[PDB]
Amino acid sequence: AKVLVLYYSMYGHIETMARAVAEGASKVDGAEVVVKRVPETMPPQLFEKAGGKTQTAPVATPQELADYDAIIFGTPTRFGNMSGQMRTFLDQTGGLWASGALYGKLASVFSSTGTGGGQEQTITSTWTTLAHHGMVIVPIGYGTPYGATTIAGQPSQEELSIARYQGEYVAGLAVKLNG
Amino acid sequence: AKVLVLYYSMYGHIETMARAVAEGASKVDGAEVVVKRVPETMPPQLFEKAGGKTQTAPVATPQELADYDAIIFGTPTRFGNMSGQMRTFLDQTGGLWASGALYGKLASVFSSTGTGGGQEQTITSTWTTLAHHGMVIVPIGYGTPYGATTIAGQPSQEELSIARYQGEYVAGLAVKLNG
Amino acid sequence: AKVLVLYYSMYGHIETMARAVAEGASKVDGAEVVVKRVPETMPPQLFEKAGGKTQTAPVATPQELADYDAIIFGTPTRFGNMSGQMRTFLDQTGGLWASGALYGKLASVFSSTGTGGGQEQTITSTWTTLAHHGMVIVPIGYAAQELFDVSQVTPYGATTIAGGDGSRQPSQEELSIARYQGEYVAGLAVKLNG
Amino acid sequence: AKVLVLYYSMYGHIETMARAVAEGASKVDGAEVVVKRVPETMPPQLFEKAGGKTQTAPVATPQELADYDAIIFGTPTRFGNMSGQMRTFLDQTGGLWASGALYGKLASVFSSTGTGGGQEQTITSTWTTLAHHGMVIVPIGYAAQELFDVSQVTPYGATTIAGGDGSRQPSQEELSIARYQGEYVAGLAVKLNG
Ligand SMILES: Cc1cc2nc3c(=O)[nH]c(=O)nc-3n(C[C@H](O)[C@H](O)[C@H](O)COP(=O)(O)O)c2cc1C
Ligand SMILES: Cc1cc2nc3c(=O)[nH]c(=O)nc-3n(C[C@H](O)[C@H](O)[C@H](O)COP(=O)(O)O)c2cc1C
Ligand SMILES: Cc1cc2nc3c(=O)[nH]c(=O)nc-3n(C[C@H](O)[C@H](O)[C@H](O)COP(=O)(O)O)c2cc1C
Ligand SMILES: Cc1cc2nc3c(=O)[nH]c(=O)nc-3n(C[C@H](O)[C@H](O)[C@H](O)COP(=O)(O)O)c2cc1C
Repeated sequence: AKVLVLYYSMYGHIETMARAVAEGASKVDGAEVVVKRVPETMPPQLFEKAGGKTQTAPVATPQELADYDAIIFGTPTRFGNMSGQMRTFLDQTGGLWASGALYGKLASVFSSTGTGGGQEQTITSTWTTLAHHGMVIVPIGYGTPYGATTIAGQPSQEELSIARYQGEYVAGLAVKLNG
Repeated sequence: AKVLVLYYSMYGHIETMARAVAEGASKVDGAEVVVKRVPETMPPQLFEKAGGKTQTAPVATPQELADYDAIIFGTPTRFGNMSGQMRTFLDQTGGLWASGALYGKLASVFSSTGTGGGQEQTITSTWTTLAHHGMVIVPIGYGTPYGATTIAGQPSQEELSIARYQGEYVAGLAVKLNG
Repeated sequence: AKVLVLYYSMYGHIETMARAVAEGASKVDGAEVVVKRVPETMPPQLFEKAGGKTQTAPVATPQELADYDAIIFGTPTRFGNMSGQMRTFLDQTGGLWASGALYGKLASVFSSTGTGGGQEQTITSTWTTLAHHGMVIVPIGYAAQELFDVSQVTPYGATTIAGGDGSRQPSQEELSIARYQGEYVAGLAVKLNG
Repeated sequence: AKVLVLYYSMYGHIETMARAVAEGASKVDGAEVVVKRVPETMPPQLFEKAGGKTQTAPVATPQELADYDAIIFGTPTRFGNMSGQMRTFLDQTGGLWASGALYGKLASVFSSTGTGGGQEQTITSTWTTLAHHGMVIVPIGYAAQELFDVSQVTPYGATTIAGGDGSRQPSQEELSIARYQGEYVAGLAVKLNG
C-alpha cells in the first residue's frame, strides 16, 4: 500500500511531526511511504520577513494525491482552521472530486499549535474536506483523540511518539485494505 | 463481519431510514446485520403527549456495541446535534471507552431533519464522539457527503436509496477488514 | 438585564465554575443574576452509587429561559459534546424555538474536562443549538490581561481540568477566566437591555 | 457605527450576496457600510481561463479590519470550509490578533454552494476563527417573517445555490435573507457603538 504524508509547515513544527509520522508508517511491512509538502504561497520575500523555515521536501501536485491508498495530512493550527496554504492546495482538488479519485481512500490529520487552543477545530474542519472527497477518516482515539498534535508555547519526545503511532496505525489499515 | 444499525427515532423517520440502511448492508455477502434502538428516555405519558411513534425494535445496551465490526448510527437532527436520547445512551459508553472496546471499528452516521438545516452539524458532531472511541469514520461523499439524510418539511425513494448505499458501502468495508 | 447561568454538573466541577461565572456577572450593576441547573436524568440510586454530587441550585424549566436577556450555559465535556442531561433539556425548547422566544438574546458557554480532549468541540457544538434559537454567541477570545482578577492568566469559553480521576478542583486561574466570562457577558447584556 | 462587508467571490455569487447584505445594512441610520473583497490569489491568466469574474469592489488589507465595529464575512463553500483566498487573508491577521484589535466587535457570515452540501460547515468553521479574535458571533436563526422584504421566505447565515454548473443566480428569496442579515447586524452595531 502507498502512504503519502502531505504537509504544510512555516516554522518547521509540522515538518518535524511529518518525519515522525513517516517513520511510524515505515514500520509497517508492505507500506510504501512518501513525504511531500504543499507549495508555499507567500512570495519568498514575505516568507523570509516572517522568519519562515525554508522547506525542501518535494512539492506535491493536487492531482497526484490519487496515486496513494492513504494520505496523512499535516497542518499548523491557524485560528482553528488549516493554513491558507493547505486550503489553497485543497481548493485545487476539484478535478479529483469530480472524478471520485480519492473516494474510499484512508485519510488522517495531524497538527501543531501554540498554547491558545484551536487544534481540535483545525483537525475536525480538515476532516470535513476529506469527507467531501469520500475519504475514510482515521482518528487516533486514546492531546486529542482526533490526531497527533504538538504544542509549543521543538516537539516533545511523547508528541513524536504519538505521531509515529498515527503513521504506523494508518499504514497498517492501508495494508489491511490494499495489500 | 457483524454490522449494527443503531438508531433513535421519535416520529418514525429514522426508523424508516434504519430499515433501508439494514437492507443495503444485507446485500453484502458475509455481513451479518442487526437493527436495534436506543431506549426512549421520555416517560410514555410524555412520549404519547408529543405524538410519538412507539418503537418496537430490540433495545440495545451500551455494552453490546463492542460485539460489532461496524456500527451505523441514526439520529434525528435536534438543533444541529444528535438527540438527547442518543446522547444519553452514548454517555453510558464510558466503560467501553476505558477498555478500548470500540477502538478501530467502523462507524457511520445517518440523520433525519426538517427543512431548517442542521443535519450536517448533527452528523459531524456525532463523529466527534465516535472519534473519542477511536472509531474509523465513514462518510458517504458524493444531500450531504457526511451521511444519508431525509428531509421532511415519509422519506423519498431517492433518500432511501442513498441510505441503502450507505449500508452496503459500510458493510462491504467491514467484510474487507474482518471477513 | 437578567442573566441566567444554566448548568449541568455530575461531580461538581461545572457547579464550581457556574458559581464563578455568576460571581463575575454579579459585578455588573444592573445585571440580575440567577444560577439554575438542568434536571438530573439518572435515577437517584444510580447517581448516588456513581459518586454523583447533590446540588443546591434550583432546577430550571425549559419555559423560563424566555425570561432572561443572556444565558450562560455550562456543561461537562462528554466525548466532545454537551452532556445527555443538557441535550435532553435543550430538546425540550421546541416551543421556545417556534415562538422566537430566545431570538437575539446573548448566549455563552463554559465547560470542564477530565484530561483536556474534546473541550473545543463541546463548546462549539453547543453554539450550534444556540444559533438555531437565533442567539448571539459570545466567545471569550483572549481578553486583556488586566480584566482577570488573577494575574498571569481556549478562546471559545472558560474551561477546567478535573483530572483523569475527577479529583482535581478548579484552580484560581481557571476560576478567574470563568469570572471574567460572566462579567463580560453581563456587561453586554446591560449594554443591550439596560 | 462602521460596518464592513468583506467577501471572496470567484464567479460572482458571493459578490451578489455581499451587495444584498450591504443594501440591508444601509437601511440602518447611523450605520456607515463599506463593501470590500479579499485579494484574488490565482494568477490573472489562470483566473480568467477558469471563467472567473472581475469585480469592482476595492481590495481590503488585513490591517483595516480594525477600523470597523462589525464585519460581515462572505465566502463560497469550498469542501465545507471557507475559500483558500479568505483563509490566506485571515492568516494575515496575526498582528490584529496580538493587539486585541477585533476583540468584542460583531461578526457574521454568509455563503454560497453549488448543490448545498457543506454550507453549514463553511459558516461554523469560519465562526471558529472569529472566536479566536474574540468577536461576538451573530447567527441569523429563523427571523420573524415580517422582517424580510420578500414574503414567504440554515440559521447560521444567509446562503445561495449556484447550481452544479454555477449558472444559477441568487433568487429574490435568498437575497431577502441576505438583506435581513445586513440590516440585523448593522442594527446591533449601532445599538452597541452609536
Ligand atoms: C496566523 C496564525 C494563526 C495561528 N493560530 C493559532 C491558534 O489558533 N492557536 C494556537 O495555539 N496557535 C496558533 N498559531 C501558532 C501555530 O499553530 C504554531 O506556531 C505551530 O507550531 C506552527 O507550525 P509550523 O512550525 O509547522 O508552521 C497561529 C499561527 C499563525 C501564523
Ligand atoms: C427538539 C427538536 C429539534 C429539532 N431541530 C431541528 C433542526 O435543527 N432542523 C430541522 O430541520 N429539523 C429539526 N427538528 C425536526 C426533526 O429533525 C425531524 O422531525 C426528523 O424527521 C425527525 O426524525 P424521527 O421521525 O426519526 O424522530 C427538530 C425536532 C425536535 C423535536
Ligand atoms: C461519558 C463521559 C464522557 C466523557 N468524555 C470526556 C472527554 O471527551 N474528554 C475529557 O477530557 N473528559 C471526558 N469526561 C470527563 C468529564 O468531562 C469530567 O470528569 C467532567 O468535566 C466533570 O464535570 P462535572 O464534575 O461538572 O460533572 C467524560 C465523562 C463521562 C462520564
Ligand atoms: C474547490 C471547490 C470546492 C467546492 N466545494 C463545494 C462544496 O463543498 N459544496 C458545494 O455545494 N459546492 C462546492 N463548490 C462550489 C462553490 O461553492 C460555488 O460554485 C460557489 O458557491 C460560487 O460562489 P462564487 O461565485 O462567489 O465564487 C466548490 C467549488 C470549488 C472550486
